[PDB]
Amino acid sequence: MKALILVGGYGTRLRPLTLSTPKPLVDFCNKPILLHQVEALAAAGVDHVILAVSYMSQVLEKEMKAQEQRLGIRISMSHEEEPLGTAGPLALARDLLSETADPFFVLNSDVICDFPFQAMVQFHRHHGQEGSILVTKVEEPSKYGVVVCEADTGRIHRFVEKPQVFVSNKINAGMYILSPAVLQRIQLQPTSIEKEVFPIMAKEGQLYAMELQGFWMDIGQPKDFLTGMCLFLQSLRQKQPERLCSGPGIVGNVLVDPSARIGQNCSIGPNVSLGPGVVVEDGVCIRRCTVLRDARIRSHSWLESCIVGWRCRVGQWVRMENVTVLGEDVIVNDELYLNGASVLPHKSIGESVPEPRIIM
Amino acid sequence: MKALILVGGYGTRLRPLTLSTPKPLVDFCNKPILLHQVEALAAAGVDHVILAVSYMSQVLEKEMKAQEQRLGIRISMSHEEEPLGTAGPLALARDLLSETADPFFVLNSDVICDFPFQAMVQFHRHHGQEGSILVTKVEEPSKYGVVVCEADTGRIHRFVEKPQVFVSNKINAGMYILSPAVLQRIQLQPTSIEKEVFPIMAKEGQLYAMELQGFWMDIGQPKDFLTGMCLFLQSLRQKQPERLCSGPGIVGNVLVDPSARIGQNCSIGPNVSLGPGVVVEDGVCIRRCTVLRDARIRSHSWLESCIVGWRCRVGQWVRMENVTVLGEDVIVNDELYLNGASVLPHKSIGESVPEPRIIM
Ligand SMILES: Nc1nc2c(ncn2[C@@H]2O[C@H](COP(=O)(O)OP(=O)(O)OP(=O)(O)O)[C@@H](O)[C@H]2O)c(=O)[nH]1
Ligand SMILES: Nc1nc2c(ncn2[C@@H]2O[C@H](COP(=O)(O)OP(=O)(O)OP(=O)(O)O)[C@@H](O)[C@H]2O)c(=O)[nH]1
Repeated sequence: MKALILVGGYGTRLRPLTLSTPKPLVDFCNKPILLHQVEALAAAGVDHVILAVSYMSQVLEKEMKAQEQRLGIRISMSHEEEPLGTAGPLALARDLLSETADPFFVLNSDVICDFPFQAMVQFHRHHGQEGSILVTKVEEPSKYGVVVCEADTGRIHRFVEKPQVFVSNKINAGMYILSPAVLQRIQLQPTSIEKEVFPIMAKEGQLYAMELQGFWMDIGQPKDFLTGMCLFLQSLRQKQPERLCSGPGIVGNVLVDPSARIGQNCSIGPNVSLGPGVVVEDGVCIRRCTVLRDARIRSHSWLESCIVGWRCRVGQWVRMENVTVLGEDVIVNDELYLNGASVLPHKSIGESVPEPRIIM
Repeated sequence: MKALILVGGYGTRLRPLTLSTPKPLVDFCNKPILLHQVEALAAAGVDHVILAVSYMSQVLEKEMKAQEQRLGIRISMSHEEEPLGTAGPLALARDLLSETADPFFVLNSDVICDFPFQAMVQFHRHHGQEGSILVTKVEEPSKYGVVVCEADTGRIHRFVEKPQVFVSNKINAGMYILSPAVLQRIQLQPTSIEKEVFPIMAKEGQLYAMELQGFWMDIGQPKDFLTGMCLFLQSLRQKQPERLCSGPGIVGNVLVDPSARIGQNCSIGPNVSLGPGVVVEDGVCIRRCTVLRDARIRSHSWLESCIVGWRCRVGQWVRMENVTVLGEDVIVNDELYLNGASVLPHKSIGESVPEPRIIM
């Protein structure tokens, strides 16, 4: 089959990371998140995948040209000269997806999940109407689309309202299957796929809901990046324990790259993704973190629940907490305390930041 | 001579330490505040000194009758059953200071100086008046009893405890030479030596001032305690340089007891004094701190401008800054941040203290 991934949206949440590297190329547990999605639907059964790019096209082109030989399936690219919103990917590549009269996958690159291509296409061949949505049960995650649905019929009869969610407590999961009739029902005007035109399809009775099995997160925000990282690590523990690194100086679930080395007397705590070539000196407690590629953490430093970017150097006796995110190649001077700091790339922090504050 | 040290009682400023060990007995740079006074009195040529106790005379008097035979001067004691303040024990010891027609030292128990007893008494007999006090220059004279000192002789023109209008700049250094005729003047009823005795003294022209050389501080507060140990280690750098332990990984002036040990890869930063019997683990950075007797600081901690009392166990990856005083036998758990924490005796801390608070 075929698959469309919307991969050019500027990533304005998750900003100190996406100011350098695009949003799906951001390393998510020693892999870009787009590589997770295209590997899942490489092994699933769509043999030709389109991804539509409007933002930093050249390095996405770099790793996509290096990647479609590496998968075996085709990586076609819907390039544009102007951002066409959430739905314009369907309209610019309308000439390529309409050639077959079969439905297709519309994927979103911020989602991390366990993907049901299987149950997606069997459920979509069951329900007989046009549109099919994944939907996940939530408590606070409402920012998404509220869906009012019944039982197994799953025919959506009422739709999206963002706040004060008294009717549903389950929301959208950013992964749909759509037939070609909607694919040429909508303009090439810049518009959203889930605000303007999905409401028409919920009014029309085309829209169905499939409840996802568990482990859903979207990593649009860095807090949600870290929670999705912990969720991905405990769902990686059950399936294959063979990949999680073990040790006396480690705790729980950790994902260290083979390039990355850990110094002795370290207590690498639970839920830590250490990227390629990262260097941890002697006596570093790191919990709930994700250190990305080639970043150095010096000795006697404490790190909890914080994202270290690409090639950042963190000094000695540094304490980082409250989801502090460092951008690309940031230097933290010695004996400082960062609580809440979002540091834009190529900065050299000289004083301790004890409260959440963007440092640019 | 005779020497009268009014030793305070209840030690409310500098409270977490004095809740276990009285203020004359808390070790300031590895020996107690009274011990600096009485070794300088034994070097001064004072024949026997008397200290005017009112609170916790068990441990205090047992220490004085220990070192009475070590200094070689009779460390006599004025017990009180209720506190008489600052001019009451002048009148309780009326007979025990009225026996000789010789002047006597009246010393605050909390001032730490580079005392000039010879200068003070042999400045005193040059004018022979009823009282000759020590004065020092300071930047905020509204906290301390100011004087008006004239040119080349030093008659106290006026004396007010809190000026509030800015009369002048010199202040009470907390050391006096009093003549026995001022003894019988005031009564046993408790009052202040500064409000009434000295302000009627200055009306006559019997109070005098001797300008100090420098390095005056009264250690009432823990902030004044740490500023005073900074200045005392400076005086040791000027005068007796071998007393300070400097080595390879030592930064600045450090005064270590011989019984105290320090691990490798640690940085014992400037103006630090380690008391007796402490044990310092590997990977710490201790700057501007005092660590009192037998306390433990575990690995990879960062301590700055803090007081760690007797038998405390500061855990691993622990940050402490901003005049955080620990009382006797306080256990800090692993990876906690204490900014400003005054911690009551026999407490176990299990949460971070992000703002200056009292923990009880
Ligand atoms: N090619 C392209 N992709 C887009 C465009 N707008 C949104 N997308 C993609 O749509 C997917 C989901 O959109 P969003 O969740 O709103 O993410 P976003 O566009 O990065 O915006 P923010 O979350 O506000 O930072 C993301 O993978 C985006 O890359 C666009 O104009 N062109
Ligand atoms: N013997 C004795 N000396 C006292 C007593 N009260 C005050 N003093 C002395 O009076 C002088 C001024 O007192 P402070 O500077 O306030 O020190 P403190 O008595 O410890 O009291 P705080 O620091 O305010 O809690 C100091 O030298 C004390 O030593 C007392 O009740 N008995």
